Amino acid sequence: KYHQYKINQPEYKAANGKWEIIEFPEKYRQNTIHAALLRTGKVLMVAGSGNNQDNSDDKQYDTRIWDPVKGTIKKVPTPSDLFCTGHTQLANGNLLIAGGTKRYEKLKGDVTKAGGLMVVHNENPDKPITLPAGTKFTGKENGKTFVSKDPVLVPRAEKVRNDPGLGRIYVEAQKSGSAYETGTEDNYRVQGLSGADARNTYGIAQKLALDKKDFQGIRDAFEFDPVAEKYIKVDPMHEARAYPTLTTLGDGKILSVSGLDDIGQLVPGKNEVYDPKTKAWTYTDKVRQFPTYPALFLMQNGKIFYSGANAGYGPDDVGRTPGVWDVETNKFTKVPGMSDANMLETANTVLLPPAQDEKYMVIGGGGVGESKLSSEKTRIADLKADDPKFVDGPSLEKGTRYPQASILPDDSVLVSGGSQDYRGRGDSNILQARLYHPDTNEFERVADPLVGRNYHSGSILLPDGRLMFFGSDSLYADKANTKPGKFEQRIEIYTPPYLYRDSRPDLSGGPQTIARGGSGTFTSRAASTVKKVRLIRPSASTHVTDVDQRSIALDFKADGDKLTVTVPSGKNLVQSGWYMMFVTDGEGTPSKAEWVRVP
Repeated sequence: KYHQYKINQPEYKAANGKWEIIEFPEKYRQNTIHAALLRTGKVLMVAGSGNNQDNSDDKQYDTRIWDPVKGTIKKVPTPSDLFCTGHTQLANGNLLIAGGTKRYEKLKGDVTKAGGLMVVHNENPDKPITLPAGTKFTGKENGKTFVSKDPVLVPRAEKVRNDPGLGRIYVEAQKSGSAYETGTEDNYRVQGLSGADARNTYGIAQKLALDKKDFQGIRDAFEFDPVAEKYIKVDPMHEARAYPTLTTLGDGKILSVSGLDDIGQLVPGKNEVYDPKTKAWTYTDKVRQFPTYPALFLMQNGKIFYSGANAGYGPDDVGRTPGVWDVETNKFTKVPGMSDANMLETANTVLLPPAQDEKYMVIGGGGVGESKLSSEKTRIADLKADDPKFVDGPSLEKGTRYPQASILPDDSVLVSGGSQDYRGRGDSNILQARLYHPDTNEFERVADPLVGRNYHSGSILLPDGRLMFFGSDSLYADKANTKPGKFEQRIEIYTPPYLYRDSRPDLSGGPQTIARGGSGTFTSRAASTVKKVRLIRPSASTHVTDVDQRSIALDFKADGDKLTVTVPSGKNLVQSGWYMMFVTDGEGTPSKAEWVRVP
């Protein structure tokens, strides 16, 4: 009862804010893994199968739409397993959603021994090859050995280069324990072959560890319409992709990158572009491979920035280097200086406010695969500088995988939650929140979250300036890691310190449509007190990845109770679509947002 007094005192809330848990009625609960703020002010919450074996088996796919003002929630018919889909807002205001997974079956084997799927390649066009049970596969980089339990038939190659024959087979370590696990893709030598057979036959596997998966991508794509509140089927991708990044390019087309293919292989750099005018997909001409959910942002010069943050898969030495990517020419240029570059899996990335400055922050992360390593660091790259590089920012207390990170209308970034170890192992959720201040490069500690959030979590800024937090998919239920985890179905709302002060500036006049380079006029009785105007793109958050959120500074003029704002001219900076517009006063206190559409 004391703690509860301390955190509800007016002085405390004025310094630190306040958290609140929201539980929904049982019938509306789900494992929310993606969320996006819609222009209607409601929040799309996507579970798909919810990373739940029974729901996959049953084809039980879930979506909700939540009204944060009224507190009502409804179900939305869901046509595909969207749990590992990619998504971003289109110029038309709909959310493009693409990819996902096929039905996934539990892997059979010994739960104490590292393992998973080996894809055997056969380069011989004349003959298939059968590898009997007990065949040994040893990594060429990692040096570790796994053994097949059943025989595998590997078809002949096809002449067309020869395109290898492929055969998948479960493999497993000889002995129990984490020492025999791997964390990244490797090419595996088949023991016992010599000569043309050894030359022609090899295995490729992703991580072979103790949290064993085999997800396989799908091609299905949809536009989520926020007015109709339905997914509208569009043309499918050419490539099946589980866990792809979708990101907007300078021309308004959406680039889809990476993911796992329809047999669980990493897609080998074959990227493609959705044209919203035709509703059709086209391959890009050149290949560039990334791990899953690469953090990819459109820069002001039309190039793409890869922060290095990603959700895993693929080799430890391809697709792992932060840099600037010219999509049209395919040139990639490293941005050097990242600390703890071995701990970029499961880090967050934010394009800091204001987006004009082209400053990116990478936050936390962990070692490849199921590694115990985790990073306390922030790293910042200023892309306008003469020689752009990462430099360390302020540090968290603890090494943090999966931190949530949302831009606020006062230019702070709320950095919250995460865990010290893989999927919250060892009951390692970090119940801590901080505001990061880009102008001073400083962290300030705020009120602790009430619910732990690790893997499969996120956060969303809302139009009234509060924030919603969702998800968390712990591997174990207990600190001793003996019982299976249960997905976290509670959500939370955080009310920041700026709502526990004096009166917020008033604002009306939306929704409006304002073109790049144009102006609009709004009403605020408190116009003379406005210090900053921010156009903030709504989040679409999943797997510690959000390429949609950004906060653009608007020039403005006050004339009595009328504020006139100007949207900047650059199509790369101000991506077509809908935005929240917030006005903040001299004391750092924001209005509620009005919605603005940029054509």
